Amino acid sequence: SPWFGMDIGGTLVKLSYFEPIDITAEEEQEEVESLKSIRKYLTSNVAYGSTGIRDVHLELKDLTLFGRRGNLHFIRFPTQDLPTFIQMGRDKTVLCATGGGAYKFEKDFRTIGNLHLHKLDELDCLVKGLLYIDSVSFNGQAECYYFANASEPERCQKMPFNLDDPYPLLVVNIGSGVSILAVHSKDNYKRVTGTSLGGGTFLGLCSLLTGCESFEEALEMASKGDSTQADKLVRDIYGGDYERFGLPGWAVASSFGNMIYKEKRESVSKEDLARATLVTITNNIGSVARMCAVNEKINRVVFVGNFLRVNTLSMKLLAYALDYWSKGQLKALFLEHEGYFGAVGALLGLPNF
Amino acid sequence: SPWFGMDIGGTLVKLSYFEPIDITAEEEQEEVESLKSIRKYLTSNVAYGSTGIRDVHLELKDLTLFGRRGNLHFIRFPTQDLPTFIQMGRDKTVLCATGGGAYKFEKDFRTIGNLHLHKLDELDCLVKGLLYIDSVSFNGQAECYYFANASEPERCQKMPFNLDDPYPLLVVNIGSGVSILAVHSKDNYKRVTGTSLGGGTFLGLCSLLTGCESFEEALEMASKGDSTQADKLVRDIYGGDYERFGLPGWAVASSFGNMIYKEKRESVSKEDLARATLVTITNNIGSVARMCAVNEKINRVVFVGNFLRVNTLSMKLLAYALDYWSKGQLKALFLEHEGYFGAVGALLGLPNF
Ligand SMILES: Nc1ncnc2c1ncn2[C@@H]1O[C@H](COP(=O)(O)OP(=O)(O)NP(=O)(O)O)[C@@H](O)[C@H]1O
Ligand SMILES: Nc1ncnc2c1ncn2[C@@H]1O[C@H](COP(=O)(O)OP(=O)(O)NP(=O)(O)O)[C@@H](O)[C@H]1O
Ligand SMILES: CC(C)c1ccc(NC(=O)N2C=CN(c3ccc(C#N)nn3)CC2)cc1
Ligand SMILES: CC(C)c1ccc(NC(=O)N2C=CN(c3ccc(C#N)nn3)CC2)cc1
Ligand SMILES: [Cl-]
Ligand SMILES: [Cl-]
Ligand SMILES: [Mg+2]
Ligand SMILES: [Mg+2]
Repeated sequence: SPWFGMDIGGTLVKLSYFEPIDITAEEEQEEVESLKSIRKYLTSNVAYGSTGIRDVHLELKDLTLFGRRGNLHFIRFPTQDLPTFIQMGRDKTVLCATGGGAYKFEKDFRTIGNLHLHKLDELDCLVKGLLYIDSVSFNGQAECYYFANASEPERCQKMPFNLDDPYPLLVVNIGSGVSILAVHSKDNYKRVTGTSLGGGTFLGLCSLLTGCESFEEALEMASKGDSTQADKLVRDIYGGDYERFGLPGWAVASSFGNMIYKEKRESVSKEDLARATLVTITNNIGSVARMCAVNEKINRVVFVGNFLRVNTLSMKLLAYALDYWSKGQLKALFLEHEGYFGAVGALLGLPNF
Repeated sequence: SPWFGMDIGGTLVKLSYFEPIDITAEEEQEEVESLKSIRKYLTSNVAYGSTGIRDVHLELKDLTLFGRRGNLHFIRFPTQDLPTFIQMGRDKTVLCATGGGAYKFEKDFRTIGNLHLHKLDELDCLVKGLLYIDSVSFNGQAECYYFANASEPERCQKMPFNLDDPYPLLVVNIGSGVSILAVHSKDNYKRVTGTSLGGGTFLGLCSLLTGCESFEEALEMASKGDSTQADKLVRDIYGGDYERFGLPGWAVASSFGNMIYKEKRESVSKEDLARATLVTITNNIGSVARMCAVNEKINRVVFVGNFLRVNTLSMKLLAYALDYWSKGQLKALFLEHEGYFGAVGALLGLPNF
């Protein structure tokens, strides 16, 4: 049976697949053609149907797992298209699955005869997956990185970051919504809180406000926008800084607060609204992460989940905001395999079955 | 000179006016007609021009202030119309002013000749005003109230609440944005944090999403809406509860998260979107207030500012959410003179000048 781990989220399904590369002569002859065809289909294509994507740049090559050498592949598709994936699965296997859809779609996976579904917790898998990928490294490079001198744009640059002793750690999982975890040891972690203002809020509001049809298009619009056209800033209320409580004139006082004026609503652009949505969501996540960090006494905050994939705007905004508002006490950290840790952690549960 | 205190906010100007009622015979003869006409205009009208409103139901009658008996009046109008107010002021006085507009519009107030402007801090005035109004009571009734048994709708009802020893206290000021204060004594308080997701976000987003033309109309739309048409709930992701971390199926997992689907965007109503906006803003304020309370070790959280005026939906939502998510550890408290404490606190600064 092929070695998959699957994280079925509210929005995206994430799949980790281990391709063995030490297949012996006897093994190659003694494998059933369906097993052969699966491996071939997955490794010879980078688009699967109309919505599956293999993130080739994330592949972990020559990894030793369960005593075999192979390549770890990372694949994603919309949860909306899971029926299609399951239908392909019934054409002519132990599936470790996590995320909410491991429960919601349990009965659907069992339409695949003789398939054994083992459900694993969405956040145990996250923790296990994150610690594992960082421990094996990203093909010899750091899995973890930050933005050095994030306060200064002429200096701000991605730099690797070492997590050899990775405790304690605040993990901020930005999916559809947000889960915040305090990780004290490999076996000791709790969900501190969460927020419902997450990746799905950005995409949903953006679609309502601008008609964008994709996450990527929403980000493209936002990169061309000016969020201060929609937001009311401290200087719009004070005429400058609010010096007494150290609030700079440029801080947002009211997100979308300038949209209470009909004349401003009529002159704001879709790009402006896309950017204000991104900035509003991103700043609220950073602020919540900051309050949790201070309360949990944790100064390393790592952001994961697919809201940040191909999203340097939000990453730089988080790097700069966390550092500025914490007066340099907290560090914003990021991971190359952003959205896949649950899928990896599920795959790692395989020996338990 | 008449006794005013003024809080010029990003959205609303709030004005407290003390009408003396012990005017003696000699005093009545020795008052200039302009002073007479001001007092008459203010006490014989409840609408001032097209946008000024006197909140008659909030009046404090037979109050002793600065050694005189009088009535304390509460008046509001949009900051957008302050030029009109200032123009009336130049037709044929010491003004204690707070809020951001005391700085932004300082030079405008000085176009009123021989007028002395004394700027006071937006949050010192809040604290002083709140403690004062509660101490003199609301014409003998409690200024402070909560919703008893807010978890149970057949039981949930407004009940008075005593603040005779009002420390410590978490004050959540929901204006355009949100300021959160930890009040340890009459003289010892700090701004813990704030959020830019406040009253202006509700009104701005609502106007963009539904075309509503007033705060009151936005609330009317929201009262008829179903926020779960726009929001993705825990049960939409899991198929029910997320039992492992105590998240009920009905909790919002992603605000507006169902709006990523074109078919749902096409079937959602304006009322649904108004309600989802209110619920999104209100829950985020409550969650932030909860994290600050836990971090500051304060279990009484009082919500003020005009986002909650004529807004029982948000109040009940805050009462229920704070109690549910804090497992009953925190109490949501409300004050009858919600938006006026800064204006009162400014008026109380009068002897200092
Ligand atoms: N191709 C894409 N399609 C949709 N959303 C995308 C895409 N790329 C990035 N995103 C963003 O990533 C978010 C989903 O991140 P992800 O970590 O996969 O969440 P999830 O696991 O599906 N949801 P959850 O059930 O809350 O854990 C979306 O809300 C978008 O903001
Ligand atoms: N008649 C109204 N007009 C406008 N907004 C109203 C009205 N009634 C209630 N509101 C709400 O009350 C909010 C303003 O509350 P308020 O406490 O007066 O803020 P502010 O002092 O003007 N702003 P700030 O500079 O941040 O302190 C608005 O954002 C609306 O959500
Ligand atoms: C006084 C009133 C006009 C007002 C109300 C609200 C604000 N606004 C704030 O008070 N904010 C505080 C913290 N902010 C962030 C942003 C990112 C991160 C991270 N990471 N942390 N905090 C948001 C803005 C100002 C004036
Ligand atoms: C697991 C994933 C699908 C997910 C992500 C986010 C959520 N959502 C939450 O985790 N929330 C936590 C606290 N909530 C509130 C609300 C009001 C108050 C007050 N007062 N406090 N907290 C918001 C929702 C669920 C699943
Ligand atoms: Cl199982
Ligand atoms: Cl002054
Ligand atoms: Mg997820
Ligand atoms: Mg105010």
